[PDB]
Formats: sequence, C-alpha cells, structure tokens
Amino acid sequence: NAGPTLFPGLEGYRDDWNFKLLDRYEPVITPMCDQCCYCTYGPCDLSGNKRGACGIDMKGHNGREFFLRVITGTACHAAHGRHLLDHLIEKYGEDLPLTLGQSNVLTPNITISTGLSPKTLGEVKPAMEYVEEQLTQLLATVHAGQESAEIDYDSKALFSGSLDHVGMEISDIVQVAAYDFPKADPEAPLVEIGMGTIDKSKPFLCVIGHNVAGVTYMMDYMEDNNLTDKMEIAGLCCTAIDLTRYKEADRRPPYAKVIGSMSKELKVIRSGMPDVIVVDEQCVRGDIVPEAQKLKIPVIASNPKIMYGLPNRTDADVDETMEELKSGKIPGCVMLDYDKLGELCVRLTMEMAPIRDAAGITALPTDEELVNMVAKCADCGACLLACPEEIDIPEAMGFAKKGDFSYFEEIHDTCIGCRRCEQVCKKEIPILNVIEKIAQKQIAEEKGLMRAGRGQVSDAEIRAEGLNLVMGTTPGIIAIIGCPNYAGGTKDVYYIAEEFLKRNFIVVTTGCGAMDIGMFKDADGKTLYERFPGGFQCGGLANIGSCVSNAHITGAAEKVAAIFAQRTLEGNLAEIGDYILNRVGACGLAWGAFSQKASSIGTGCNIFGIPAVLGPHSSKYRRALIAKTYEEDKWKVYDARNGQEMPIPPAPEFLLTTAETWQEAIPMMAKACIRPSDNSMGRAIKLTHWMELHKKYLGGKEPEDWWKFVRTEADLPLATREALLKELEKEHGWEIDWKRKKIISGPKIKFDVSAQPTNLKRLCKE
Amino acid sequence: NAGPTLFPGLEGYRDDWNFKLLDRYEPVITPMCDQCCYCTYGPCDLSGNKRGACGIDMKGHNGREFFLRVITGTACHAAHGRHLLDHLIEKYGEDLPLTLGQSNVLTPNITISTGLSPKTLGEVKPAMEYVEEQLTQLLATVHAGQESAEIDYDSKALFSGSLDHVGMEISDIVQVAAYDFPKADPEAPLVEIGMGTIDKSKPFLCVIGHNVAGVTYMMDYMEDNNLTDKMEIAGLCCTAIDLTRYKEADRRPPYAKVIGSMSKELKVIRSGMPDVIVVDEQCVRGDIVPEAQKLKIPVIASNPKIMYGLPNRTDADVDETMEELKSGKIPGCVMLDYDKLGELCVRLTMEMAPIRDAAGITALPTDEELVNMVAKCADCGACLLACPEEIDIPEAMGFAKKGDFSYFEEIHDTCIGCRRCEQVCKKEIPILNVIEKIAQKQIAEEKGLMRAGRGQVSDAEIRAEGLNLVMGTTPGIIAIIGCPNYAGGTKDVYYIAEEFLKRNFIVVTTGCGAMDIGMFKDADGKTLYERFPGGFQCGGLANIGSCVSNAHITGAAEKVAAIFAQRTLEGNLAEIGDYILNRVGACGLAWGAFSQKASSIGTGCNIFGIPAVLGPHSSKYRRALIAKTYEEDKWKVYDARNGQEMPIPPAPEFLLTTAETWQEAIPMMAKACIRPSDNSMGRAIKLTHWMELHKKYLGGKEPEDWWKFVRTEADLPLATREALLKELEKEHGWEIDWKRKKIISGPKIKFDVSAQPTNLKRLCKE
Amino acid sequence: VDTTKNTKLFTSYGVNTSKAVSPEMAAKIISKAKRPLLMVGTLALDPELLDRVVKISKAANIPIAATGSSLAVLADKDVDAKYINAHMLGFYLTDPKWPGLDGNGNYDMIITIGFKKFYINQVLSAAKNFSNLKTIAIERGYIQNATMSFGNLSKADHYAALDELINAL
Amino acid sequence: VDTTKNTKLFTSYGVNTSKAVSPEMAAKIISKAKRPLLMVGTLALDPELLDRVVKISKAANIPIAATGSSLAVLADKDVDAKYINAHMLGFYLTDPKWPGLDGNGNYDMIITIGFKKFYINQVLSAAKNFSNLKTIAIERGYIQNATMSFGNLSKADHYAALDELINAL
Ligand code: SF4
Ligand code: SF4
Ligand code: SF4
Ligand code: SF4
Ligand code: SF4
Ligand code: SF4
Ligand SMILES: [Fe+3]
Ligand SMILES: [Fe+3]
Repeated sequence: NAGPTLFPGLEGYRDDWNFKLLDRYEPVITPMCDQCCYCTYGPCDLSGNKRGACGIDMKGHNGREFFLRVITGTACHAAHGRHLLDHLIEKYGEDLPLTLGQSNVLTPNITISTGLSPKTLGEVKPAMEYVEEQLTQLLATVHAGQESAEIDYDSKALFSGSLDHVGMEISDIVQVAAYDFPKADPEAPLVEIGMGTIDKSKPFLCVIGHNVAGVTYMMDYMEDNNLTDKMEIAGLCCTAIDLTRYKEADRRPPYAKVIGSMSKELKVIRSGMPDVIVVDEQCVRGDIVPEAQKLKIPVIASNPKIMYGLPNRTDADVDETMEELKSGKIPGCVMLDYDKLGELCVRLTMEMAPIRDAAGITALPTDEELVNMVAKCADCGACLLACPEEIDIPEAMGFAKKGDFSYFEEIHDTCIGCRRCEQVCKKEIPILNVIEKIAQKQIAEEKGLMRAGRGQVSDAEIRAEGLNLVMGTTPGIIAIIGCPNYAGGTKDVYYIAEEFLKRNFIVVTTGCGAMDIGMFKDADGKTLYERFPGGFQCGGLANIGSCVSNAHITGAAEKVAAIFAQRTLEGNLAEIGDYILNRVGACGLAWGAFSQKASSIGTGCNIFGIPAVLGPHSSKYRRALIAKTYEEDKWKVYDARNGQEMPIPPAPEFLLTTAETWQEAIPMMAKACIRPSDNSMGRAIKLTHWMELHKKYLGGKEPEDWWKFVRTEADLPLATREALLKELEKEHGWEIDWKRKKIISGPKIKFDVSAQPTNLKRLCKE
Repeated sequence: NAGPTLFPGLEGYRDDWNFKLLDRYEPVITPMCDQCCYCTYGPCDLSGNKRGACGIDMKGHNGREFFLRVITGTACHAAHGRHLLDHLIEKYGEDLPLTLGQSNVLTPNITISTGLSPKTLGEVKPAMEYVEEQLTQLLATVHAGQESAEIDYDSKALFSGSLDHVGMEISDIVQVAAYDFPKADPEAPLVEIGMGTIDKSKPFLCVIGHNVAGVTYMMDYMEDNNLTDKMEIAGLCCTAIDLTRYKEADRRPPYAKVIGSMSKELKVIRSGMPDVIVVDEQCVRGDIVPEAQKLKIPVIASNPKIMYGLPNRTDADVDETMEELKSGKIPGCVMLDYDKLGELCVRLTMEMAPIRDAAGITALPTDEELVNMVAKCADCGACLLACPEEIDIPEAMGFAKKGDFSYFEEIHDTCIGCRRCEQVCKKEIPILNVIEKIAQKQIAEEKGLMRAGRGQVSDAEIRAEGLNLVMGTTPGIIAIIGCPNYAGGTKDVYYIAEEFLKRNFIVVTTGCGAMDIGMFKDADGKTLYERFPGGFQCGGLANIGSCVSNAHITGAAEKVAAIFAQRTLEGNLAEIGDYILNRVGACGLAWGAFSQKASSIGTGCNIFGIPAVLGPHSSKYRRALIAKTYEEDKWKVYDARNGQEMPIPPAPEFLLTTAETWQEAIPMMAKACIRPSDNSMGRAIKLTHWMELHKKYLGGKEPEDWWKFVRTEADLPLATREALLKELEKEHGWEIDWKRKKIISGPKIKFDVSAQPTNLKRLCKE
Repeated sequence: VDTTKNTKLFTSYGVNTSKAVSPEMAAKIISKAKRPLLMVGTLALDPELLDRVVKISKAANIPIAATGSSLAVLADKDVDAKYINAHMLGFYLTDPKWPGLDGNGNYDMIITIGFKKFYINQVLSAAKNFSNLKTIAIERGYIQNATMSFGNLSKADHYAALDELINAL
Repeated sequence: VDTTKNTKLFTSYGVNTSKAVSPEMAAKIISKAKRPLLMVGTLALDPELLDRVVKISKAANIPIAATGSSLAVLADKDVDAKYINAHMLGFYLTDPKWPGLDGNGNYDMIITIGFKKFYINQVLSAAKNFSNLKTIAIERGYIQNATMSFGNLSKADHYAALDELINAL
C-alpha cells in the first residue's frame, strides 16, 4: 500500500526525484563571499570556482552553505516542536487527541515521510525522533571533507526541506490541539495589529519570540486576575500570531493585540511604550537588553536558547526578583520556570507602568533635539553605505535641514529598524530615532486587522476546490509568507494579495507576511481580511497561522493529491510532488525572506513541486533553481499511459528565484501557476490573468512567449480570442480556420485529455 | 544518589559550572573574518566589535561561530554512532552485550550525562536519542536572532562538548563489542604504517573515511576467499585505525596496513599505487574523483554523506557494475548496500591491478619531465601566497633549477598535499607532483609501526595509577590527538611523545596523531610503540584508537574520580570536572587540529577540567580560553571543609590555547599538569620536569614564575633544592632556616593536606 | 567628474574587486564592444537616470534588457527594450549557447544601471566566478562584482558623470 | 627598497587592512613610540632575521617578547628578551591594566617579526577589533591585521629593508 520511501535517509529521494527536479530547475550559484572559512586549513579563496585546500570547489561550497542555512531553519522548527511536544505531553498527557478541525487526513507531511497517521500527542513522538535523528546526520554533512558535489548538497537540502515541513507540522498540530487554536476556521476572529493600536495609558507587556507556551501562562494569569482589559499584551514575530490563536477555537473576542513583524522590534522599543519585555527564541534582536535598559524596560529571558548573559533567577522567589528588576539593579534576568513566568511578567508589568511614568522618560528626541541633531549631519555618506536597504539618509537629512521631512516620512516604512547606520555616524546622530520622531503621525495611523491563525485547510475545502485547482479554472494557490526584509517597504505584500484576491485565486498567508498584509486599508477604511472571506476558496484570504503553520500550505496541496486525486501519501513524497508539479497550480511568495527558516520552508515547497518567488535580498542565500526556457530537451516528461516521452510547456520556469519589484513579482507568480495538465478552460483563464497582469505591470504589451502555452484555440482568452488568433497567424505563421475560428497548425504541444504527464518513469505503463 | 543533572538541557551546566570555568579561563576572541554572512539582512561588517543588523556584536558572533564548529563536530561523531548502532543492532540483535574488557564502569561519559549504565546494544539507544534531541536544540541556536551573548554561546559550546564525548563513546563501544576490537589491551598488536610499507606488486584496495562497517564486509570477503596475503588493504584517516582493530581482541597478526593521516590522501593517490578507492565519510577530500580518474582508479562512494554526484548502482548487479568501472565508462559509482560492497570492492581491486599495469601509467613525471617543469618556474610568488603552510616554493624551485633538491626534499613532510599552489601556477606546474617525485627516496623510507587501537583504560589500570596521578607523583596524563594540519611537519608529535615517555608521564594518543607518532624510528630502528609498553602506566604509550576513542581519554579521567575518589558519576558532570580541574594532572595536545570535530573534542575535555594545547592553525577557530595570571581574584576557590575562600596557584593557566612550535608546546604541557592538590613529592616532581623542560627548550634559564608554585621547601626539586632555596631568599626575599634548610616565610599559599579545593560552593560544608 | 576616487565598501566579497573607471574610459570600453547589452534595474532607477539610460541606448545603439519592472517606464520610450528577470538573465549570460534576447546569441559587454548594490552584486557574482563575461557598472555606487565600475558618487556627480559618458559615445 | 608596492593577499579578513609603510616610515613610527615592544615569532625567523631582530632591539632599546621558542636562540644574545606565549600576549595586550613583562604597564607600539602570516594575523585580530593598540609588522609578507606593515618582499629585499630601517633608528 505504502510508497517506496518510509522514514527515508539522505539518499531516499536522490535518484528517483531530486535529481530529476535539479536537471530541469538548475542550481544557479551566486556566492555571497568568495571564500570559505570552515576549518583551519583555510580560509580558502574559491574565486573562479577554484577548489579549497580540502578539494571542494566554489559551487560545491555554496551548495554546502545553502544546505547549512536550510538545515539550520529545519532545526529551528524542529527544536520548537520538540519543546511543545514534551511540555504538552507532560501537562496534558500522551493520550490527548489531536483536535485540528473537520479533517480525516490530519498530518499529511508526517504521514508522507513516516507512513504514520498520529491521532494523539504521544503518537507524534516517533515522527519527532525521526526528524531529530535525520538532523544529526545532516549537520554532520556540513563538516569539512564530507559531500563535495553541489548537486548532492542540493538533493540533501531538498530532503531537509521535506523534513522542515514535518517538523513545522508537528509544532503546530500539537499546539492547535492543546491550546484550543482555531480549527481550520474560515471565520477565525480579526485581531487588531500595529503600533498605533496600543493604548498608551495602559501597562504594556511586550513579548517577542516564537514558542507561545510561556505566554499562555501569562494570559492564564491575566484572566484569573481580571487584567485582560486593564493591561495590554502584544507580541512581535510568530509568538504574536500564536498568542492570539490561544483558546480561539470557539471564536471568542481577542483581548490581546499584535505589534508587528521582526522589523518592529527595535522601533517599538525605541518608542518607549513597553513596560516589560519578555523574549523567547528565534528572530529576537541581539541588542534588546541594552536598548530596553535605556528606557528602563526590564528584560526577561524565558528560553534557554537566548539568555543574554543575564543572571538566572529561575529558582529565586518571585517577589524578590521583581524588586531587583523594578529597582533597576539588574537590567533583566533568566526565568525558565513557566509557573513563575506567568505571574512574574504580568505583575512586573502592572507595577512597572507607574514607575516608568514617574521616571519622566522622553523616549524620542524633542522637537528642538530633532532639529539640532539633524543640523549636525555632515553629509559624509557613511550611513547610506551601511544601510542594508541602501536608503539615502544623507539626502533625507539634507531636506530635513530645510523643513522638508517628506523624505524621512517615506523612509520609515522602508527602514527595517536595524540601526547599522547609527553605529557608523561620526556625529553620533541616533538616525533611527530621527526617523521615528518624524514618523509619529504615520505611526499613530498604523492600525490594521489580521484574521487569526486559522490552522489547516479542511478536507471539506479540499473537496470543494480540488477539481477546480487541477483543471486550472481556479487559477492557483498563492501563498504569501515569510520575513520582513523587504527592499521597498511593507505595503508590497498588501498590493500583491489584493491583485490576486480580486482575480479569484486562493490566497493563504502566514507569519510576518500575514501581519503586514493586514496593515493597510482602502478608501472605505477596510482591510483585505474584511473585504475577502477567510475560507480556502477562490477570492479568499486565509491567514493559516504562524511560520510553523506553513506546513498546512504544503499540507493542503498534498491533500489535493490525497483527497481529490486519491493518491497514497504514506512514504510516497515523490509521486505527490510530481503530481503537484504537473497538475496543481501554485506559487509561493516570500518577498522579505531573511531567515534560515525561510530557506528551509521554500526548499520544502520546492521538493513538493511548488515554485516560490523571493524578494531581492534572497539572492544572498546563494542558490536559486531556474530552468533554461530555450533548451528543448529540458521540457519533456513521460505519459504514464504508455511510457512514451511527451513535451510539456515551460511552466513553471523556476522553483526558487528572486524578483526585484512587487510589480514584477505579480505577473511572474501568475505565470508560475500554469500547469501542463490545465484543461482548456483552465489554461484560457490562467493565460488571461497572466497576460493581463503582464500588460498592467510591465509596459502594456503582451508577454513575448504567451503563444508557448497554446495547444488549441480553446486555450485562448475568450474576450480577445479574435485578436489573438490574428497574432498567431500574423506573427507566428499558424494556420487558422476563420470559419469556425480554430487552430489548424502551429502548436508544438497537443491537447490530450487523457494524458498522464509524470517525471517518474516507474509510474508509467511500459 | 545521582547528581543534579540527568539528561540536561542547554542551560544545565550554565550557572553552576560553565560560568565558573569561563570567569577564570576567559574567552579570547580572534575573528577569522570581520563579517557575518548568516542571513539576508547581511553581510554585516562587525569590525571594531560593531553589531550586525540583527543586533549581535562581533564577540557574540564569533562565539556563535565557534559554537557552530563545535556542534558540527558533535554531530559528526553522533551521526557516526547512530549508523553503527542501527546497523549493529539489526545484524547482531539488541541484546548483544557490550564486551569492552576488564571494567565495571563501562560507559563513564554516557553515565555522567544520562545516569544510565548500558550493558547491551539496545540499552545504548536512549543515550543516542538524547544526543540527537539535544543536537537539534543546539543547531537551532545557530539561527539568526537567537543567542547574542558570547559567554552564553560558550556555555552552550561547553555543553555540546560534553555531548560530543557521549556520542564518541557510543560510537566506539558498540563497534568494540560487535567487531571484536582489542579490549583495553596493553598488548594490542603493532600494525605497519606508511606509504613505504605497501607492496607495489600486489593489487591495492585503498579505503578513506571513518565508518568501518562497510570495510568489515570487504575484509570478511577477503578472508573467505583467501586474499589476505594476495592483495593489500590499507586506509587513510580513522577508518585505517578501526579496520586494523577488527577482530583483534585475540591479538591475531594484522594482515592489513595503514597508509596515514588525511595529509596522505592526495599524496597516495598521486603516487598511482591505488587500484581502487572506496570512500566513506568525514575528512575525505572533495577532489578524489577527478584525481583518481587521471590514473584510472575507480572510485566507490559507500556512504550517502558523500556521493560526489556519481551514478548510483546500489541496486544494480555486481558483475555489470564492475564492467562499467573497469572499462572506465564511469569514473566511479555509489554503492550503499554492504552485502554488495564487500564483494564489489575486493573483486574490482583484484581485477583492476592487471588492467592498470597494462595501461602503462607513469603516475609521477619522469626525470626529464621534472627538470623541464622546474625550469619553467617564473618565480612569480603565487604558490607561496596560496600555500596554507606558507612554504617557500619559489625558493625551492630556484634551488632545484640548479640541482639542489634539499629544499624540496624537506618540504615533502611539511606539505599537507592540498594542491592550492597548483591552482594558482600560471605556468601550470603540478607543484605537488614535483615535491612527490623528488621525495621518492624519503617516501620509500616511510615505514613505521602503530600499536592498534587498544580501547578503554581498564578499571585495573585506574586503580594502579589513580593515587599516583592525584598526588602528582605520576606527573600527569598527556593526550596527543587530532588532525595533521601541522605548521612544521609531522615529526613534532613524535619528539613530544618521546620527551614525555622518557619522563614517565602517561601518554595516550588517537587518530592522525597516533599514526604520525609511529612514523619515526631511533638510531636502533625502533618506534616509540616498541620502546615503551602499551599500558595506561607511567612511561607508557597507548594508542587508544580512532578519533571516536578520544571518549576513553576523558573516560579514564572520569574513572579516576569514580574509582579512585569514589565520586558519583550519574548526572554529576560538574563535580567530576571540578575534581579533575583541582586534582588530576593532565593536558591534551592537538598539534595539527583542523576539523570541526577537533574543536568539539577539545571543548569536551575543557568542560571536564582538562586543558589542551593546540597548534598555531587552531588560532583560526576564533576562541581560546586563557586566564589572566596577574589578577589575584581569578585564583581563588573554596575549601569544601569550611566554605572559606582559599587561594590556588595559577595552574593550569589556560584550558584551550595555541602554541607556535613544538619546543614551546612541551614545557607548556608539563606546566599545565600542575594541580592545586599536588602533595609535596608530586609538586616537586612536576616542578622538576617543567623547570627542566623550560630550560631545555626555551633558552637555558628557569621559568620566571617557578616560585609561584612553592608552598614549602618540600615542593622544591630535590637535586637542586639548595640553589633554589638561595634564589627564593636572594631574588625574592623569603626567610630561610639554613640549619634544616626549610622555608620560614614567603609562600602566599600554604600546604594543607586536608584542604578540599572546589569551585562549587554547593559542595562545601557551611 | 572624477568617478574613481571613492571605492569604499561596507562589506567585501573578498580580494577580487572591480577596477574603477572614468566616464571617458567607460565610454571607450562600451564603444569597443561588438555586442553590448544594457541591463537595467528598477529600485535605484529614478526619472533622471531613466532619461540617461535612454540616451545611452540610442547614442551607442545598445539593446536593453529591462529587468524588474523597468519596462513599465521604458515601454513609453523610443528604445529597444525587452523584459527579462535579472536572476534568470544573470544565469543565462553564463551559458555560451544562450540565443540571447533577439535570438542572435550572447553578449560581450554588460552595462548595469538602476540597481540596488546588494542585488546586482549577487546576480553578478555568477558571471564573475563562472564566466569570462565583461561587465561595467555605471551606478552612483561602487560595485565590487563588476569587471569595472564607477566609484561612489553623489547623485549630482552621478548625473554629471553619465552625461560626460554620453558625450563620449 | 620599496616595501609598499605589493600588498597582495590570498584571502581577506574584510575591508579593513594595514597601511603599507616604507623602511623609513617604520623607523620614524618606532622611534616615536614611548613604550614599544618587539614581539618575536619563531616559524618564519631565520638566522639572518635573528641578527636583525637583535640590532633593532639594541638600536632602539626595545624590550623583546620572545614568543614561541624564539627565546631558544635569543637567550645566547645580548638582548632583553623574556618568554611569553603569543596567544596569551595577544590577549593581555588588550587589557589596559596588564602590568606588562617588566611590571611597568602596557605598551604603545607592538613590532611583529618572525611569524607565519596566518598565525600573527589571528593573534592580531584581537587587538585590531578590541583595542586601540598600534602595531607594525615588518615581515617579508604583507600583514592585513597590523595597523601598518611592509608589503610582500623577496627574502633579499626583506633583509635590505630591515637594514634600511635599522640605519634609520
Ligand atoms: S572546508 Fe575546505 S574550502 Fe573550507 S576552509 Fe576548510 S579546506 Fe578551505
Ligand atoms: S535603521 Fe533603517 S536607515 Fe538605519 S541602517 Fe537600518 S534600515 Fe537603514
Ligand atoms: S553618517 Fe551621520 S554625519 Fe554622515 S551623512 Fe549619515 S547622518 Fe550625516
Ligand atoms: S545574522 Fe546578524 S550579523 Fe549575521 S548577516 Fe544576519 S543580521 Fe548580519
Ligand atoms: S600542496 Fe603542499 S606546497 Fe602546495 S599549497 Fe598545499 S601544503 Fe603548500
Ligand atoms: S606559481 Fe608556478 S611559476 Fe609562480 S613561483 Fe610558483 S611554481 Fe613558479
Ligand atoms: Fe517566525
Ligand atoms: Fe577521524
């Protein structure tokens, strides 16, 4: 019954699938550095594809470096999962059932890799152990003198990507079950988001991190003490999404808020609004303590992965530790006991509010201070050179010197609040505070709504959308996910989500992307979550959840194959990815990808035949997967009906690439959804959206290669079918029958309703 | 009964022990690069201890980078262990007993971390799972936005080091048991070693790697087919040591040979002697395939961690795959099936020998070719700039142009055979082949003996040496281990081992160090293994085994505390390391450390209170642990008898440092063995060796600080006690009683036979 | 304008870096090319640079590879521009057998302009290490991974330098 | 001898590198130091360099920190040399409160010679990033992590340059 790969090892998918994917979507290596500094024989200059002292060449090393980022991302989601699993089993028992909503195929990723269909917390243990076991084998391959072939590091990376989604799945399903998160809910409640949503008069407990476990005790303590309306509790990064999913299965009104993405961490701290900061792990700034300290904000480290060299008070009495923190004797402490954490953070917050108000703190510079520091600028250009976004700060200073703050006001949203610029300013100008002071107006308006993390896509939704997706009449699944390291501001994901929602694609989002998507409103003052329904449906926008919830996106695609197509999941990744690559239109977008976790997630999507567009900074990961559209033999598959080779259109033309601007990204994503098995109506529809979006965002003319995706007159966009038939005859020489208006000759690929395109020979009838 | 740390997490040893170790032996950060290229916000210029865009400072990042090397090394030994454990359990059953020799404390490292005392293969599973679980948590901390404090990355690194020795222990005990390796054998057989020991007329199967599992099938096939005397089977790196430990528990004559360290890999290939090469994993060159191919040497990849992008033939028939390889159609293949591997490698070897001989191959350039290529040298200096050892090749070429090959002949032993120089030579001179051609004479003389991997130190030996080691009368344990990235040739470890063996220290060695130590002979033509007995005894030299056997070195020190001192091991690492740091004289030496594995091993020794001297290239790891000898308050501990603070001498003065030359290393190592609890005779003895070695290798004068280790006249070296008492009075002003010749005043530290020095307050009686 | 005095970098890819050229040197290098390509970005492209990109294309008759969404503004201009993703282009340029944008083969000189420095340095890292393709960056910033490049320039000096280059084509 | 024309490196630690100085510039920098230290290595120290190390110490009256096993050969020479491990020294030099080798405090100018380039560059990486200590390398190789350094030199030119420096002290 099961596929050929149960609990596979590193080589499991190598020859059967990965190498096939890698032959078409070729690794494009762009070194981030020309050297390797892994061991003492080095560093080695690998410029020009030279080999290191150990023998590995530049391409091999960069494959190795990308592989390292992937497994580091894989380990993050896994470590997260292991901690939730152990804690949750210890608190609620091994027999606690996995209640994730209306679905019978509960853990697709887990089932695919292990053949197991866990129904309880304890039943998930074997999958978690498998992942941890594989990660050790994978980290060992990063050691000098291990793999040297770029292509084999890529196969190892793709494999790790499949593991990442297993670990992410484990992470989210156990917390969805134990913490009563929404259950595949199309009507998950709208949560308020943005630095402007905070009630400055109330004490403010700010949490930054990923593991929501400790925060649940904070919230339980607040509810027990009737503090939910007296103080504010809001988070940054994933913990913000998960904490606002807590006990929301019944759709009760959210009482907590969400500040924003990782980009808001230094910005919210500099604002001085937080009274207490509690950090957990992952995507947590490394300068939080000294920054918090400037504004008398105590810092509590609640996870061993980040202790900041702070004194440990895990076994100390709460009252005394609170006195040490409120008095400012210590800037913060480590508190690893959850029972003590809840009370400590909430109480310290209530008590810190008055203390900090009495301190007479002026977080940002006064009007006078601003004018003075701006006048100090020497136009030396250092800040611009050090800015990761290459923002022209010297120009903004120049204009601000003469009362034109429009430049600084526009900079605010593009700036990622990293303060590299401040460290290089010889006049010691706190550049970030200059931007934030000038942006006060805009910040007060930073108020949006984000629909809570909904969880999985239900089997019911898969049955409703399965056929449509496969024929192509539903143009595809658009997944907007990932980090906020955008190159042009945070409104990009909004415009993109909107364009696609209006054209009726299925849009799902997670993490920082889900957050920013809800930070803007239209002329009527409505958010996209308000304008479009939250179901997994055409024209629907669903915030799947935190970054670990990305596992439900590949999970949904996997369920299309398992439920609609009735393919076997158990130990059968290759068949499932192959099915998706050939018949399920979809495209991911990680417009501001920055983290190692983003590389693993994207790589996981890739091994399942799902392409992804990343923002320009992503070019720094070192390895893209792009196909040569001009090489005929790169576009042939088998027809499972007979084993004969058959040609396929060049779609998608990549699996992992970068786009420069959001305007470019849109048409690229639309085109990326075209699939070999689209039926005639589906293709016509996909070609309509793509050709239209290409004209709208790239100059007004049609895509030069639009004709490469036409098998018959029925594939042609209906409204302009006439003019198009003309172009095919006119600029391509195709023979047309103007009586019935159809194509006689020209297409190199024929339409065949019964064809079974596959990259796997073993699935063919020979 | 058990200590406070069973199955500890990352923070387990942080406050109780690691931070105490780190306060005295301070992290010394020497960046290998001034930037960080971990994520897309970067790269970040961290020069001047600036902070990256994420907030982490330079020291934090370098702590993070060292930590990454450590966990990568930890994962290598662990992945190795997991593969042996699964395979061995599958082949011999879970109930197979761990037969490791005459010992009752079978797995010290495992017991310390887990409280478990496994007696069978299956009983080791829980420890292996623990390690894999922790490695996932550790790799996740390498992710951007996790830990930012250098000191906390160091604590996390020390913890990982303890894990590394757990994984190494697991690796070696399961193979010692299942493969009948020597059982703590002082008379393990001498094995021939060196490229000169090979019988060129016989077919030669060359194996490079670490996991011996597949090689055992090769050897089983040879024995079954009466080929042990017809062909040669020899290895490079650890697999060479383990394959020559195979079924040696009964001391049968070795029929296999050992080529050498990782430095011999390209050298042996260039010699053309190998007929077939089989690689496994770790420390395997990345250019083996193209180099082997030049001389028609088929390559077989037998481990998924290194597949070189080669075609997979795991499921193909042996006969046909052999035809593909002998015909040269494919340069090599992947063969992951052990049952097929044994037959395939051995048979291909027997069959390749004649084929390659008939080919008429001339591996190295002829006399004429050598003279010609040498005359081509332009003295452009490129090779010298690119040489990791900064060898003056242009000078050697200059002299060789006029018939003086003494320079090239001396270069041979210092050269690590990495060929970086060849890649930068514009005249395309195969510099490495020039050195090897000229070194033919010397290579033919490269014949030594290495005593086989003996395994653990038995309880009997611990009882025999325990007291002596603790009083100091046995000057200390000297561990010569690690890689061959030496800065001045491979004879250094020999001279060092000898100096110490003659002064009656207990010398143990492993890995590449064990190999080179046996590559030289004295005026009588005898090796150190022949001149000194193989027991764990004063004046004894024992080759513990391959790199995973290093676990028995910390294991022996741990058993001194468990058996001699009767301290509890279960979940009690801190007490054990503290005991060792205060009372067990020892010092490791990894003179040519290069690998990530070496950093983890050394870090593991460190957390157990064992200092280690590394070669100069090791400065590239980025973090050393050195104490300030001039700061009084860095040298105080508690007296467990009363809880009062007490001063201790500055010994050891570091935990992890580099030495530049072997002459400097010797006295440093001797001094490093001095311990606070030495009794009077012990101290006198340690001071004798150190002061004498310092005079012998560093100028003839006494160590300026020798007087800092004198508590009473009885601590003074007996032969020169007179003159010394003079110096103390003369150059220090101490009051002497010349009648009985003793010290009246001067020592800042008193002798107290009942004192209980400890860095752990919790162990004191308050 | 002196376009070679400032070659500061925040971070480095290593020991290999572009040679800083003057406006006249760049003009001569470009005129000598047999089959040049003008690779245009969008994120650092402003109206002033757009005008100059058009004049360079015309003055030297160089086809334009409109990357990102630059074709959005180049479309209503009298130039030979065709859309192509920068990452894809950076890859294709390393393939000797690529038919190119007009089907007549690859190019012998790539001229980059209008890109953020981090993005073009990455795309260019491929050609730099895996091809012998010559590239010339004419941005207001010093580009390490080009064969040659202008040094860091004030916006005004950039506009001036490009005008000097145009006057020399 | 021209000791500033060749500053080639195989690999780089980054954008920050030492300023190449001439033999006369090095002489002036060293004479101006109030409390200089001559940090001597062993692996690249030959008999010819040993003789020059002695003359520099004497001509400028600079105490010597004999690292590695250099004291082995400096011991029978008429100089003020004291043994200290290089790694330890590199660490201590970054501590303002270090009493130094004679107990009279730290130094204001470190002169390095006789080291392999990779080792001294590493030891020096600490002072470079975590101190404002000035260092001057006078090896036959260009040292990136020193404040200033000679460029790459042939052995003969090195010997000549050191003689010119000595004649200028
Ligand atoms: S791993 Fe290889 S390429 Fe990297 S520093 Fe070591 S020898 Fe050089
Ligand atoms: S804080 Fe903003 S302006 Fe400053 S370097 Fe970071 S992104 Fe650029
Ligand atoms: S670094 Fe400071 S002084 Fe220089 S241009 Fe920027 S804000 Fe002005
Ligand atoms: S991890 Fe931090 S220091 Fe490193 S590249 Fe990313 S932002 Fe820069
Ligand atoms: S092969 Fe030998 S001479 Fe050449 S770079 Fe390597 S160590 Fe130096
Ligand atoms: S790189 Fe070649 S030509 Fe130049 S000095 Fe070395 S051996 Fe001679
Ligand atoms: Fe996240
Ligand atoms: Fe080894």
